[PDB]
Amino acid sequence: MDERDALRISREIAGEVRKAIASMPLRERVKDVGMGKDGTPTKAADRVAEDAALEILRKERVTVVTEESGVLGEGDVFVALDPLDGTFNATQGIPVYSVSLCFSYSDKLKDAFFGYVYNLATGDEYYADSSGAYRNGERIEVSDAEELYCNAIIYYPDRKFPFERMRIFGSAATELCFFADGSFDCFLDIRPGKMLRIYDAAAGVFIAEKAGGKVTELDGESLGNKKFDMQERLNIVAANEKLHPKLLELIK
Amino acid sequence: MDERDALRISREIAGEVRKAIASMPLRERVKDVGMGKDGTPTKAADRVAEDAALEILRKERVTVVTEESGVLGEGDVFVALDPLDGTFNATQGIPVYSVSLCFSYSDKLKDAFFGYVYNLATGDEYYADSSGAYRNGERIEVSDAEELYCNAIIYYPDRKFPFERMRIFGSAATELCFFADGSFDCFLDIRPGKMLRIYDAAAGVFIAEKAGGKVTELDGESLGNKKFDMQERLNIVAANEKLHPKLLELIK
Ligand SMILES: N[C@@H](CCC(=O)O)C(=O)O
Ligand SMILES: N[C@@H](CCC(=O)O)C(=O)O
Ligand SMILES: N[C@@H](CCC(=O)O)C(=O)O
Ligand SMILES: N[C@@H](CCC(=O)O)C(=O)O
Ligand SMILES: [Mg+2]
Ligand SMILES: [Mg+2]
Ligand SMILES: [Mg+2]
Ligand SMILES: [Mg+2]
Repeated sequence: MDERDALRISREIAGEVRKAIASMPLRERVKDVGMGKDGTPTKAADRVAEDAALEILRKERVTVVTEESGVLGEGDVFVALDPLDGTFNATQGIPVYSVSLCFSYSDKLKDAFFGYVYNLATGDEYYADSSGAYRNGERIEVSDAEELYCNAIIYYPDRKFPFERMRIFGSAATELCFFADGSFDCFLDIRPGKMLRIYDAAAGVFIAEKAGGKVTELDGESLGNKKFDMQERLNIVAANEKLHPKLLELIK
Repeated sequence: MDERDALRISREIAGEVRKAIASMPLRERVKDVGMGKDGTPTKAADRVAEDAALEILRKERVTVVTEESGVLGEGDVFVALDPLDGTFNATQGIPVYSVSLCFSYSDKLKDAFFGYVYNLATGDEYYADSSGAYRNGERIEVSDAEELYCNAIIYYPDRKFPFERMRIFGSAATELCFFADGSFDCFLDIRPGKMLRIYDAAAGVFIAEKAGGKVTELDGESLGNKKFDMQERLNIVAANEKLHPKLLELIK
């Protein structure tokens, strides 16, 4: 498989998932229909998303690692799938929720060759391949903010901070893209519990780096060795090269 | 003027403001074109919104209190107008920004008879009148959550909190409506600076109360005497009547 296949596949998936969710009323979306392999409830909105995405992905030779159904398939190409990221928003009809896909040539993030995040409520399309990073067909890049007085997405603020704005939109995959396109100056998930799973962050990290951002773990460590498995967990500190080390200091 | 006139007027305004913003590219939206009477800069997105709104409102016998141009007109009916609430989101193409209108028979919020918040990115319509509170024509009401382990919109978290979720979307008028329709269990603006202006909150507070929520200042004082002027500022604690006192305690 190559980055063209992955774009094609991701778009087909985006199409079907969007259709499926859009036809499900909010009262159905919000129903708890099962337990996911990740250890959190699967809502009806999650199940329909994942079913639609897997219908397409299983026709391919990949190992899929996805939130509700866990690990599936046997291909040498690994795909990290969040069939619905921002499920709470989707259940409330709040326009920030996405399907997220990251394709890698091994079970480690350093081998990612394609990343794709699609806002299911608005139609906004983010992806990145070897040619750069895109939002709705147009090249994007991270902001050049250097001061701590910047616009931050942060999970979660638990002390006074120097930021100009703090926002928390409820979909990490999309919010990483809000960072990737310059909307926000940084994305921080510093929750001590280390809550992000590989399928939450992977596409967002790949897109953000291709947009020029520096994206690391809590302590500046590379994310390259994060595994595409259900056990993997992440903290993220992401910002342009100038701002990144300042934030690392700040959150010490 | 009555509540039906206000619905009509608000819808006409929503239509034109939506048109005006939609046709304006993000690179133009974000331009700083002037200073607002509020004391914050006026973005070109703000200006085109306010102009479209005032074109319609001036044709009415009202006193308008609006962010960019301040206090206008002479009528006995006061209208608090945020022509564009969530301007930052609108400049980045993040789908949470709104026009907000609150109509009152005096210059105090206790005399409000109509409130209206319209998401310019999605077309979502919130309003409340004597018949109740609505979202896209459907009656809404606040959530029945009783525990501090709830879903919270809070500006800004600065300590450890017991919430299940914390979100900050960047449009106070809309976020009060997220509270009003039950999507979130509470809305909290407890920023010590007391930042919210009357046009940010008025419509949201009226809609939230009509939806059954309890909405007060920091200390539980009624918001009834808040003035429709440029000097007015607000903190807000809003939740159902069961949860509300617990939150008052939590931040005490
Ligand atoms: N909304 C599109 C997503 C991909 C695209 O065509 O840009 C679809 O129907 O698949
Ligand atoms: N129309 C978009 C999403 C829905 C919308 O337009 O709001 C799409 O085809 O994906
Ligand atoms: N007020 C909405 C339309 C609602 C309606 O008239 O049914 C708009 O013009 O943006
Ligand atoms: N502002 C457009 C958004 C388009 C859409 O989300 O369908 C509306 O009237 O709804
Ligand atoms: Mg789950
Ligand atoms: Mg999910
Ligand atoms: Mg201003
Ligand atoms: Mg404004």
